[PDB]
Amino acid sequence: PVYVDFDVPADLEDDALEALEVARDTGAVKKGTNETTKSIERGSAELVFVAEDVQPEEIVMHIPELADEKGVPFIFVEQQDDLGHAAGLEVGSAAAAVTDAGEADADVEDIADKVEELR
Amino acid sequence: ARSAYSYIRDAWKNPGDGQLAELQWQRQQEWRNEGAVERIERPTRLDKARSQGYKAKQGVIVARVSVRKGSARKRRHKAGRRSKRQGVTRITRRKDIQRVAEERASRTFPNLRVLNSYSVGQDGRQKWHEVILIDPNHPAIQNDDDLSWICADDQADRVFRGLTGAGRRNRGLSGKGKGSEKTRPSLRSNGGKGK
Amino acid sequence: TVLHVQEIRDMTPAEREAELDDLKTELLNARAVQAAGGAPENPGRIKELRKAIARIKTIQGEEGD
Amino acid sequence: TGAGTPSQGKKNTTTHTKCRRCGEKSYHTKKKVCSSCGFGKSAKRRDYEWQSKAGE
Amino acid sequence: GKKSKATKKRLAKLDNQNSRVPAWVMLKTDREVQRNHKRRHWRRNDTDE
Amino acid sequence: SWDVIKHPHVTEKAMNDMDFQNKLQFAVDDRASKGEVADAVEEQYDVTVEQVNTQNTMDGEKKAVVRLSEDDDAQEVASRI
RNA sequence: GGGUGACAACCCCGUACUGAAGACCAGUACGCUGUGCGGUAGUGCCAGAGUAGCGGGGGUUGGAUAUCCCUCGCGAAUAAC
RNA sequence: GAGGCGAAGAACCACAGAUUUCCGAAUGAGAAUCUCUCUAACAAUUGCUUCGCGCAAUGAGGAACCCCGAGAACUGAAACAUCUCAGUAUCGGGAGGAACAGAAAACGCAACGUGAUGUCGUUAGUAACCGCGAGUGAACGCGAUACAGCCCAAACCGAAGC
Ligand SMILES: [Cl-]
Ligand SMILES: [Cl-]
Ligand SMILES: [Cl-]
Ligand SMILES: [Mg+2]
Ligand SMILES: [Mg+2]
Ligand SMILES: [Mg+2]
Ligand SMILES: [Mg+2]
Ligand SMILES: [Mg+2]
Ligand SMILES: [Mg+2]
Ligand SMILES: [Mg+2]
Ligand SMILES: [Mg+2]
Ligand SMILES: [Mg+2]
Ligand SMILES: [Mg+2]
Ligand SMILES: [Mg+2]
Ligand SMILES: [Mg+2]
Ligand SMILES: [Mg+2]
Ligand code: NA
Ligand code: NA
Ligand code: NA
Ligand code: NA
Ligand code: NA
Ligand code: NA
Ligand code: NA
Ligand code: NA
Ligand code: NA
Ligand code: NA
Ligand code: NA
Repeated sequence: PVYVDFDVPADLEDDALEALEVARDTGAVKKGTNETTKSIERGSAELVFVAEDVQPEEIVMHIPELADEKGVPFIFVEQQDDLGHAAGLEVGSAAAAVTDAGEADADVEDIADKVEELR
Repeated sequence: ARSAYSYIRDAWKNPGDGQLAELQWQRQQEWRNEGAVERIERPTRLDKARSQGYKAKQGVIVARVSVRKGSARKRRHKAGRRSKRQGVTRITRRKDIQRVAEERASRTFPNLRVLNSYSVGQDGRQKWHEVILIDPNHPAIQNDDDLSWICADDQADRVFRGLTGAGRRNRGLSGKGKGSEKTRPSLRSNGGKGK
Repeated sequence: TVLHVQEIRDMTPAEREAELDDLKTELLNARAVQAAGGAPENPGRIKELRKAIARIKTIQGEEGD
Repeated sequence: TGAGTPSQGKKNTTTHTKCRRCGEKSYHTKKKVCSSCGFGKSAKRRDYEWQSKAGE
Repeated sequence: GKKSKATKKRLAKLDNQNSRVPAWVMLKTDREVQRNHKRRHWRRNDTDE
Repeated sequence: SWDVIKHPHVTEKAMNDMDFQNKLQFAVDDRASKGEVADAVEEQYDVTVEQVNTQNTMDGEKKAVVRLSEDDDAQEVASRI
């Protein structure tokens, strides 16, 4: 919420989470804030996911600004438990990155395009 | 490359700047309405906690403790004293606020032992610390090669004997050289002159 | 006559109980005779009634009665 | 009225009684506190270093 | 006053403690045991009840 | 683990209660109620108990005064034991 | 050394010698199983913050401008440090 | 005094077991050692948790010793205030058979040197403090005792785990 500057409509979040599941199976994903952070810094991140229910906010709050200076686009998801499940985990995940979008690569670019429009 | 953890660390170098400042200003509002000792499900500073031995695992517990700021809450002499001993206002306790916080947490959790603690900031009237405690009786701890030392009988009530990290620093044990003549091996064996 | 420990072990669990009851009864009657005072056939008997009772209860516990 | 013998006549009040915990007749039945062992005040037993000479 | 059952037991015991050393105990001990030192009078002494 | 009946209380007052009132007197465990005394007396002596009166005495024991039904004869019951 | 109706190596217990057990040393030492130590070159990838440090007020110390500690305020660098 | 036990090996001693009332940290609740009830209670705090007191923990004691806090005054200075008595007495909290300390952001006989810690002997009433009065008072080193060195956090891995 201090790190959240724009609102994502449920439909967008649905499409992004869907894209994430397919990118999981047909492509590469990083789960967890440390691995996500690494991929932004290493440049291998295509799309970055960040949950809004993260307590404390410290875990994830560096991500937007970091992603911005690495040119990596990012999207907000409401509950970390969905983000973790979408990424293939029994537990939640505060952040995730798509490294290889796989078959969802067309959809990823479009979701990126939709979010830049949310500014 | 930088760990994500390094970002939490870096934020906390300046608690009155940037996003963290906003965070604190919001959070403290809730903290001031909370009790003396509050068990929290996750550490506010994850880097510091892991640095201090915290693991996300059964039998590891974190609690945030509020303690009043400033000097000794001290009653004035009720009988004869030489002038040197008549003070009230400027007298300060020999245990730092952090150790007070650690003792209050440990008392709240009589079965648990204090591993370590760290500062989460302060308002004008009080300071908050988060204290990591460990269940010495839980087999997830008893089998952890990194934490199982704390299960030994001689580690019972470690905080109250000054065996904690804040305990040891506050006892003047930091230096191995000059200045430590009256602290090591203990304040008491040196006749209470260490501080 | 003295009740030995092998004889107590040779008893069935129900024989020990019935022997326990009998021994209590003799004791009760001995303490009744005493309360009349009421000289006994021998005072050495009440003492032995107590140890026999103790023995049986010990064996009952040992055997799992 | 004299504070001596004449005032001794009014003392029919029971205070200190045999204590359940230590057995001393120190249990003050009005305070519910034992003055000898601390029962009713303290879970720990009442004890003081001044009860003996300092060096023993 | 009004005694409780426990108080009553304690008073009962103190009365029992007021017995003499039995004659036969003096014979058994060759008179090494004669006086009862805990001997208590209701008037002259004071109980803890 | 304690028994109810300790022993008959045998004194002159007890004899008068036995002869004239059809009552038996016992030293009983001070933890025992009147009902428990009535029962125990019935089970041991094979009689019928009409009434039990109790007293905690200055000997430190409980004394029970147990009146027997007319079908029972106290002096007879007492003479057995 | 003691006992025994009075000064006892030889009257009795014991005492020297030799031997046995338990406890502590110690779940230690030795032994063993698994693991794998280390070196060169390249690489600013990592290395613990209200900290180090400074100021106000106190306590403490032999610690003196150079002890250790508390309290209020301020406050770094990143091993090329 | 009476009476009993023991060759069915008693007494007695060692080890192991059984029994072990009530109060007592005292824990279902109350109570000067007793009582009450839904035969029902780990009370209270807390960890895990099949979220059920299901599995566990704490409480209190102990001759002093040990560690962490609070901390006088008589007295000495021939008065007395800093100083001294003294971080003593006493108080609060807590561990163990010992405790605490402990593998250098050390030392600084300055070195081409020493090499975790404690303790003992010495260094030395030396350096240092102090109405520079009275008093106070180390350390490095050395000779000994005993010796023992290691694990994380992070980087890089990323569920390979408990
Ligand atoms: Cl938060
Ligand atoms: Cl503790
Ligand atoms: Cl050297
Ligand atoms: Mg304890
Ligand atoms: Mg020591
Ligand atoms: Mg007066
Ligand atoms: Mg008394
Ligand atoms: Mg009488
Ligand atoms: Mg009545
Ligand atoms: Mg001083
Ligand atoms: Mg109770
Ligand atoms: Mg003077
Ligand atoms: Mg003076
Ligand atoms: Mg002078
Ligand atoms: Mg001094
Ligand atoms: Mg030095
Ligand atoms: Na505790
Ligand atoms: Na000091
Ligand atoms: Na009297
Ligand atoms: Na009787
Ligand atoms: Na300061
Ligand atoms: Na016993
Ligand atoms: Na318990
Ligand atoms: Na439970
Ligand atoms: Na003088
Ligand atoms: Na004077
Ligand atoms: Na001075």
